[PDB]
Amino acid sequence: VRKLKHHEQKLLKKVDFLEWKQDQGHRDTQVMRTYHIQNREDYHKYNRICGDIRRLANKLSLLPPTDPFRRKHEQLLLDKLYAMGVLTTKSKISDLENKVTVSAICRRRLPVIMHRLKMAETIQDAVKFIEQGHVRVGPNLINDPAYLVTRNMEDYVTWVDNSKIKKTLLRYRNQIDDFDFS
Amino acid sequence: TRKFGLVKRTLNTKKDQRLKKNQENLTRNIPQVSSALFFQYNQAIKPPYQVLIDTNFINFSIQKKVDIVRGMMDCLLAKCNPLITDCVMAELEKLGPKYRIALKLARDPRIKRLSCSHKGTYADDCLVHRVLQHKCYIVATNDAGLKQRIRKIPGIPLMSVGGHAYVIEKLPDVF
Amino acid sequence: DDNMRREVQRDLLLIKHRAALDPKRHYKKQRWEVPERFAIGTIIEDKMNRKERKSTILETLMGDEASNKYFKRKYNEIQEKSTSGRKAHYKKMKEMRKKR
Amino acid sequence: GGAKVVIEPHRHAGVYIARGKEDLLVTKNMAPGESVYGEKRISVEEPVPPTKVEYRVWNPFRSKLAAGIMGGLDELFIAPGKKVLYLGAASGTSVSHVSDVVGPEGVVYAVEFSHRPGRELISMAKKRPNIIPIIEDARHPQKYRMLIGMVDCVFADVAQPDQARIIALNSHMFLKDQGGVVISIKANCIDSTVDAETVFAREVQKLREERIKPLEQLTLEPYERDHCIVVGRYMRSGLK
Amino acid sequence: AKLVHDVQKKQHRERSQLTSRSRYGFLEKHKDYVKRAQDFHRKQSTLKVLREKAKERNPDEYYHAMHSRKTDAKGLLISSRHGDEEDESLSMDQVKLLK
Amino acid sequence: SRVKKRKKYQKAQKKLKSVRAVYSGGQSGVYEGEKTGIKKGLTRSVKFK
Amino acid sequence: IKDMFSSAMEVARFEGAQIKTVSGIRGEIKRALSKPEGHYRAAFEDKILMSDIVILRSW
Amino acid sequence: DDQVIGKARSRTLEMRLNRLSRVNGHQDKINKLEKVPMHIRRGMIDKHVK
Amino acid sequence: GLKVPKAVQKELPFKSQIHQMKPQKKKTYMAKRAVVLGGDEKKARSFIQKVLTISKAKDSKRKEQKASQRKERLKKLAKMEEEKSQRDKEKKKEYFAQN
Amino acid sequence: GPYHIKYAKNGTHLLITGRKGHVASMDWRKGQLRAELFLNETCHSATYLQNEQYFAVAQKKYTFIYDHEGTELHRLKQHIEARHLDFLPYHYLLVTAGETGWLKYHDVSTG
Ligand SMILES: [Zn+2]
Repeated sequence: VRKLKHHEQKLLKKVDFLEWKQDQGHRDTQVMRTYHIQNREDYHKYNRICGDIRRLANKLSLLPPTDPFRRKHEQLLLDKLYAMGVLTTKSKISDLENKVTVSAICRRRLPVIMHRLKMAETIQDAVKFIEQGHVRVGPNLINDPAYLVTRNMEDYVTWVDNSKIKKTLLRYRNQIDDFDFS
Repeated sequence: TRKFGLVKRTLNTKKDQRLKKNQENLTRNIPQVSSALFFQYNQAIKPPYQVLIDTNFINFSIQKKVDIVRGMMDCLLAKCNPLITDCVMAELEKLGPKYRIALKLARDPRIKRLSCSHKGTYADDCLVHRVLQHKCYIVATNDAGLKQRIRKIPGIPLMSVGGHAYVIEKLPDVF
Repeated sequence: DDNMRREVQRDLLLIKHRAALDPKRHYKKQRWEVPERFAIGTIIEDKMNRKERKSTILETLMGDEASNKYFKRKYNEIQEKSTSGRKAHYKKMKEMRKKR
Repeated sequence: GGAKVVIEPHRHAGVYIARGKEDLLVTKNMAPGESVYGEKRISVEEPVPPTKVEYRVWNPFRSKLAAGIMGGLDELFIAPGKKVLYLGAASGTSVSHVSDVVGPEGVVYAVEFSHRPGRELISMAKKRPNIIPIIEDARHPQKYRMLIGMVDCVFADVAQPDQARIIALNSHMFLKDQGGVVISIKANCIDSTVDAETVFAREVQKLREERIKPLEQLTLEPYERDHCIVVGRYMRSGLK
Repeated sequence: AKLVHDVQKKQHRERSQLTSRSRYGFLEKHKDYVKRAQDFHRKQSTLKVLREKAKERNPDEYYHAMHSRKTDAKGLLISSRHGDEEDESLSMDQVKLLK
Repeated sequence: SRVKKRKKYQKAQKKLKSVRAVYSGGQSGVYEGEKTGIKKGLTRSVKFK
Repeated sequence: IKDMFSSAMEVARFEGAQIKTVSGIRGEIKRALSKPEGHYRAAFEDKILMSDIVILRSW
Repeated sequence: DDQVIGKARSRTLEMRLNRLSRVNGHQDKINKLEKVPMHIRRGMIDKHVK
Repeated sequence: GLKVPKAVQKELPFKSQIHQMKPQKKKTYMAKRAVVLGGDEKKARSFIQKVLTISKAKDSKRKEQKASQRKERLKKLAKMEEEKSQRDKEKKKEYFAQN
Repeated sequence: GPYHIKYAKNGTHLLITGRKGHVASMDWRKGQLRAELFLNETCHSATYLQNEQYFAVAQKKYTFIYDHEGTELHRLKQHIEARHLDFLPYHYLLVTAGETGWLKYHDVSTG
C-alpha cells in the first residue's frame, strides 16, 4: 500500500489488498466490463448455467464412446446451444467443454446483438437506447438489456416505429415518408 | 436527471495502477566500429601480445604438458603476457581440490592478473565483454561455445590447445 | 509564436529539405521535424560582402544563379517524366486514330 | 560568412545545434560580443526591447569535448547548474565553452600549471565570472584543497602519462559520489611503446581500480587520431 | 552462367508495330498485357467488394454522424469541399469586417 | 595483377569510410561546419558491459 | 478479325483453330462472318486491343 | 471399451494416450506434473512414502 | 482511376460511403476577395515548389532503389538459408545414425 | 431504511449502512464524505477493515469489500449470508456470522 521496501517485500510476500485468489482474476468484473453488464450477479447467474452445461458434458463424455444415449444427448445439447446462439458451430463435442463460456452467453445479449447488427455504435449506446425504449423484437418493445436474442429471433430486432432514431436515419438518406409516422 | 446505462464501479485490472502488473506507466546507440580494425584484420595489435586465458585452457595445457608462457611464445613466436581475470581464478578455485595442480599453476608470478568488477564469476561473459570492448587481446580458450562466440566477433585472435602445442586462429601474422 | 512561424515557414522548409538543394552535398539521414522552440540567427564574422548579406536563406538561394538553373532543369525533367503517359499522351493516341 | 542559421537545442542540456546548409555546434556566450579564440559567432535577437544575445561556435577540431559531443556521447555530466573541475585547462579554449555550457549559476574550476596559459586564464575569467582559474600543479591536490569543494563533474584533458593517478587524487578529494568523470586520453602521449587500444584498456582498468566505474568510451576518430574519451561515474562504494 | 556461352545467352531484340498499322500506336507485348490485365483485376476486385457491402447494408444502421452528414437528392453523399473545420456561411458581423 | 590490387585497395579504403569514420588528416582550413549534418539522437559510442 | 483469310470457305476450312495475339492472349476461331468475306469471330482469353496482331501458327 | 463407465474410462483413456505418446514425444513434455506448491508436494511425497 | 457506380455508391453503408466532393461552379466571395502577392513573392512560391518537388522525386527514387536492393539480397539470402537448412537436416540425421 | 452505524477504530470516520441500499463512508467531523453508494439490494451491516481505506458491507447475501472511494474490490463467494461483520485489527481478520449457522474468519491481508 506504500510500495514496500525490500526487507518488507521479502517478509510479507503474500500480502495483496486488491487481487485475492478467490477473485479468480476478476473475470466477473472483466467480462462484465467488456459487455457492459448492468447488475453484478448476471455473470454468476450465467456461470451457474455454464457450469451445468460443462458438468453434463463431462458426465456425458464419461459414457462409452459408442452408445446411442451418449451420441444422441450430445447432439441434442449441441444443437440446442447452437440454436440458442451460445455456441458458434456444432462441429465437435469438445466445444461443449472448451467453448461454452459466460462471455459466449453474454455475446448473445440484446445490446451486443444490436452492436453487431450495427444498430448502435457501441454496447454502452445500445444499452442506453434500449433503456430509453427504442428497440423492439418483433412487435413488442424490449426494455431490459439482459434479453437473450437467439438465432431465429435476431431477424426481428428493429427499432420501434415513431422512434426519433428511425426518423433520423430515414431522413439522413432522405427517404423519410411522413405518411406512416416515420 | 439520472444517467443512462448505469453500472457499478469495480476495480479495473487492465487500467488500475494500484496493482502489480500495471506498475509501469529518444537516444539510439549504434556502437562505432573499432578504429583498431581494418575490415577484418585488426591492424593495430602488435607484440607483446596480451592473452586472456580461461579455465579449460589451463586444464588442457596441464593435460597436454605445454607450459603457459613458453607455449604461447612458441605458438606466436613473440612475447606474451598471459592474463587471468578474477572470474577465471574464481572458477579454478571453485572447481575443487581435484584441480589444486591447476590452481597453483595458474598462481604463477609470470601470469599477470586483471581484476574484473562485476557480480558473480561467469568467465565466458567476462572474457567476451572485455574482448569486444577493446580489440587488443587474444582469447586463449578451448570451450566450444566460447570459441564460437569469439570466432564470430571480428578482429579477435583465438588461441587453443590442439594436439601437442598451441594453435592460433584469427591472427594473420604467425609466420 | 505563430506570428513568427508564419514568417519563417520557408527557410525551415529549406533546412528540412537540404538534401535537394545541391546535387553534390548528400546529407546524412535525419527527418528534422520543426522544433517547438528555436531562434533564427545571423553569423557574426569577426574582424560575403555587405551587398550580398540577406534576410533569409531563401533569398540567398534565389540570388544564387547556377542553382536556379539546376532547379529549373531538374524540375522540368521531373515534370516531363511525371506527365509522360497520362492524358495528353492518351488523347494524342486517340486523335492519331481519329485523324486518318 | 553572413548567412542565416536556426538555433535548436541538443540532447545535452546547455549546448545547441545551428542548422543551415552545414550545421554547427554552438553554445551560449557568457561574455557576449567578444570571441575567445577567433571563432565565428551567431547573434539571435531574443524578444521592453528585443535583446541581442549571441552564441558561439564550438570547433571540434580544436576541442576534445566538442569532438566527443558531436561524435556522440550518451551522458556528459556537464549541465547548466553544475560545478566542474576542469583539469588541464590548457588555455581558455575549451574552458570557455565548458563555462557557458555550465551557465551563470554554476562554477568551472580551471586548473592549469603553466604561467603564460595562467595569465590567459585570468584575463578570460574576468569577463567569464564563473571560471575560477587555479594556477597549481594538479598532481598535488592538497595545495588547492583550500580553494575548491565538492564539484559535480571532473573533466580531465591533461597530457601526462600518470593521468589516471592525477584524476584519482582530484576525484577522491573533490568529486562527490556518483559524480561525473570525463577523461581525454591521448595514446601516443601516454606511451608510444604500445598500441592505442592497449593503452586505452590499461587506463580504463586503472579507472575502475580507483573506483571510477567507466560507462562509455569514444574514439573521436575524424577529428583526432588515437585519442579517446572515457566517461565514468565515481561510484565510491561498490562498482558492482 | 555455368556451362553457357556468352554467344549462347545473347539478347533477342523485340519487334515494332507494323508500318501500315501505325495509327493504333504501340503494338503491345506480354509485359504490357499483364500491366493491363492485373490492373483491371484489382479494380474488379474492389468493385466486387463494394457490391457485397451494398447487398449486406442492414438498413437499421445508426451512426451518430448522420446528424451532420447529409445526402443529396440523387442519393449520394454531400461532402462539403471547404473544411468541415470552418463554417461555410460567414455571419453578418464577419462579412462586415471582411468587406 | 598489380593494378588489380592497386584498385581493389582504392575500393577498399573507400568502403572503410562507410563503416568507420576515418581520420582524414585534421582540419583543412577555416572551420566551415559539419557539412553533412549533426544528429542529436544517435550516440555512437561503446557502452561498457 | 479482319484479314487473314480471303473468304468464308477458307474460314470454314480453318474453324476451331487456336490463335493468339502478340501479347500472348490466347483465343480460338469461332465462326466465319457472313457479310464481309474474309472476316471471322474469335473468342479470346480477355479483351484484346485494337493495336494487336492475331496469329495462327501452321506448318 | 464400449462397457467402461466413467472414472475408469477417463483414466484408462489417459493411460493409453500417455503410453502411446511416450515413444515419439519429448520426455520433458509428455509428463507434465500438476503445479503443486513446495510445502504440500513435499508433504504428499513424505506421507506417500510412509 | 476506379470509377464506382452511382447505383452502388448510393447504396453503400454508412461507414463505406465514398466522400466525393463536387467542383465549384460559382465564383464565390472569399475566392474573389483573397489576395495573392506578386513579383518577388511569386518567384518565392515557384522556388519553394521546385525545391519540394525535387526533394520528393529524390526521396521516391532513393526508396525505390532501396527496394530493388533488398529484394535481390532477399532472394540470395533465401538461397543461403535453404542451403544451411539442408546441411542442418543432413547433419542431424547423421547424428542420429551415429547415436 | 434503518441505518446501521459504525465508526472507525479511532474517532475519525463514520460508515452508515441503510437497510434499503445506502452505504456511506464519511469524515463525520469534517464534512467530507469519501464514499456514497446506493447498492440497490438490502444491505445489513458494515465495518471498516483496518483504516478508513477499505470497508466491508454485508449485502443481500454476499459480503463485499469496497475501497476508500467506493469501488468494489472483492465479492466474497463464501460468507453466504452475513448479517454481523466484525474486524480483528491486530490479527487482520474479518469475522462474519449470519443466517447460515457458520462463523467465518477471512484473513484480509493475504486474502
Ligand atoms: Zn570476470
